[PDB]
Order: sequence, then C-alpha cells, then structure tokens
Amino acid sequence: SMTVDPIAVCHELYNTIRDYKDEQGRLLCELFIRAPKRRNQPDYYEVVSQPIDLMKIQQKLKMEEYDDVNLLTADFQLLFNNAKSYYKPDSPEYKAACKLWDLYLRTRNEFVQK
Repeated sequence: SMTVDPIAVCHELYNTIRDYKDEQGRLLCELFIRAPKRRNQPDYYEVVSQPIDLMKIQQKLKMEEYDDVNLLTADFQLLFNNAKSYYKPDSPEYKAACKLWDLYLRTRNEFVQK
C-alpha cells in the first residue's frame, strides 16, 4: 500500500524472517540468532566491525524502535552483509543470508507497493 503503518509492517517482516522454512524444512534464521562473541572469534571480527543478530533485532522491536521500515531494512542489511563478509559462498550461512535477505525484500515490497 502507499500508506502503511511502519510499526505494523516491521513486526510482520521480523515475523517473516523468524518463521520461514525453506523447502527442506530448515528454519534458516537459526543461523542468525546470536552473533559470535567478540572475545571468542578473532577471525570473524577481522572482517566484521559492527555485529548484529536476531536477539538484538527482537529487543529493538520490543522497545518499539522500528517506526520506519528503513531502520529495520538497515539492520537486516547489516545482519546479512556481516554473515557474507566472513562466510564464503558455499557455506550454509552465506546461502541462508542471501535467501532471507531476498525474502525480506520481497515481503517488504508487497507491504509497501503502490
């Protein structure tokens, strides 16, 4: 719709990512629940400067911080870009990042289309 309620749309988009299974029945978001701890993953933090995960995004959602769809988009962009920065194209993480990002955008586009 051209006239949307961002708080509502952001809740739906989070739920989309939270609940999605691929055709193999894999709950792809499970790979993104927790980012590696800084003090336990020096290789990851050589290539990732600002970590984020679904725990953080869920907390922000609960705190009502997503009142602009662009803010949620930026957080998922970071979430998936960080994964693609460390993990290589053949990895489950990279593949799931590409798939969930594309799902995010497609779902978003249906909510905010003219």
